[PDB]
Amino acid sequence: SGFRKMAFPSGKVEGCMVQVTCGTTTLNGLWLDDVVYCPRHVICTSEDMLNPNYEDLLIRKSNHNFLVQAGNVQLRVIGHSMQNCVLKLKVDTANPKTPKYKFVRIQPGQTFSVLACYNGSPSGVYQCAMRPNFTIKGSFLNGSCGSVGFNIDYDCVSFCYMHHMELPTGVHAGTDLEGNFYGPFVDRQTAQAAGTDTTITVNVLAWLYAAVINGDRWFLNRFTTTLNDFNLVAMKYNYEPLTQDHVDILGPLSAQTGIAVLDMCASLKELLQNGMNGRTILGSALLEDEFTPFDVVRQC
Amino acid sequence: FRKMAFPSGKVEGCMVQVTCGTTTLNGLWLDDVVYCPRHVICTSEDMLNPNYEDLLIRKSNHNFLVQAGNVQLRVIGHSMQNCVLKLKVDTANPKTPKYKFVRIQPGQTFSVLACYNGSPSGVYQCAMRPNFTIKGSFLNGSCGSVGFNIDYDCVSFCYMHHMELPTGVHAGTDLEGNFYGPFVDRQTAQAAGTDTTITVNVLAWLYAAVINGDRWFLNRFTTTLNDFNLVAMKYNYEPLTQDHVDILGPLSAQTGIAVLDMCASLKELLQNGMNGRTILGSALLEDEFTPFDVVRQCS
Repeated sequence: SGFRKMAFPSGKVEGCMVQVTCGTTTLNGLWLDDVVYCPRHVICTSEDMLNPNYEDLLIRKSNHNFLVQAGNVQLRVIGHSMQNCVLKLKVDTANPKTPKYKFVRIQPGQTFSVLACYNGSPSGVYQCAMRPNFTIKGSFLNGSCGSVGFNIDYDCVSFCYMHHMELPTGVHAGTDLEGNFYGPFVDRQTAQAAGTDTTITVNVLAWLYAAVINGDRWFLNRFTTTLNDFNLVAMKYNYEPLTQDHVDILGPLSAQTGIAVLDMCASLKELLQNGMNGRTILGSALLEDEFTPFDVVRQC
Repeated sequence: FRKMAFPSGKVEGCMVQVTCGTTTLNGLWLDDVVYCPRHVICTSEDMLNPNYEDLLIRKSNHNFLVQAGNVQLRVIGHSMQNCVLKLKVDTANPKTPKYKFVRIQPGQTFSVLACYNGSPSGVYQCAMRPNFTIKGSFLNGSCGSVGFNIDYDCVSFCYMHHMELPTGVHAGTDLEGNFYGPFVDRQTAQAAGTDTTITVNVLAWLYAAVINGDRWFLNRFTTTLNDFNLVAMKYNYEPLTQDHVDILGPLSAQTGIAVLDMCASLKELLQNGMNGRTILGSALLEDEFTPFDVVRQCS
């Protein structure tokens, strides 16, 4: 058995992490080609954070107010711009370790690796999924702001997330690399409410299909259900509703197996009403919702 | 709370592919030596009952193909240290980091860079099980994958994957070829013993829940080591020692909760259960966070 959670190797991202210091505020930055991307609230003090006028604060700053440091080599800022909620610091030196890279914006349910960094120095890497309430549940102590999330496909690094804020319940919020926030959040110390976190239904079904492929089949039933009936029961257990698009994505797994999607949906309904009863599925005593269909399909 | 693995950059540059005949696996390139499992010289027929000493005197330096990406390294020498083959190559690895070879003990944690044909594919944090096995995602082609820890600039290599057991678990050696556990490198029926739960690691995780504010399991009672070790053994939990109490001492001062006071909470959670509740999000008690892991990820 076994579906352990693997994070992506982080070497290509480690050589892109820098330290940015504006005043007495220090966070992490992303050094690609000749630009350093960092959260724009690096220019704010704790008092400016409640009601920040970002345009008033930046007009008053000069290139020399920004200290960018890659290890011990200091970089020279020759220009600055603000794209949405990120600051773009143009430097005199290009990053020699720049990898092949893209910027992508992800949707809830999608997975990625996070390189947690403190003061320009990498400390750990973990795999996570964007929650349906646009939050991430990781370990981000004060100083991780600027840490990024990424996926590696054939030597191309796809940067999809940058950490900005810690929400009061312990969860985290951030933007894509273009500075657009994921969810309704803002970079102010206001009271912001994360919505209800729900279970990613399409991800549980893909993992249950992987269980059948690897032998575990004790949860299967002889029944089937319609989508409208399944969605009505799943709402009661805080499960995301299933759309026709989710059914079509699970198609390949329903062909390798003989179980139709609406048949797996009937089995999941029975698991929710009964429990696991001391038993385990692929080594897990809990239903896993952080494995996307794409990943299961590729690893059959 | 999340199980974070070490950054893998310093090890990614040392991964190579070793091919002898039809067998292709992963090797570790440090200075001018390539380390890899010695069963790379064995055919499927030889694996039944192998005489490695004889199978190697026949092999020559031209029977080994070592590839670092697109460059091909030239083997100019070979040797065996226990269950690891050491291939001397012509070029030194310019990405050799500050490194050391250490042997760890059951219950200790480390990160594994799972590789396939010399290509790094994934990284994960795991703990050496008390039965000397590791639960992991290795699949096939991952033989020679390495486990490591990072102390400042020094990478400590502590494990190399050799075999997969039919329980879905994996077995291996240290970098000096000394196996962890009663396994041998032959295709035979091999069985892992009763896996027990690492008690010192659960107590460290309970200290982290209190640091994080989850303090419901806390009780006014205290127990003694022998009193708890009875319930521990009955519930398949590793006996606790005085040294275990001394290592948790730091976390006992950041919290105010003493080890035997906290042991009375664990005893209640084993017999009574969570009475329908959650600690740090789980219904189960985690045992793959050492006391040192908790101190570094929190304090």
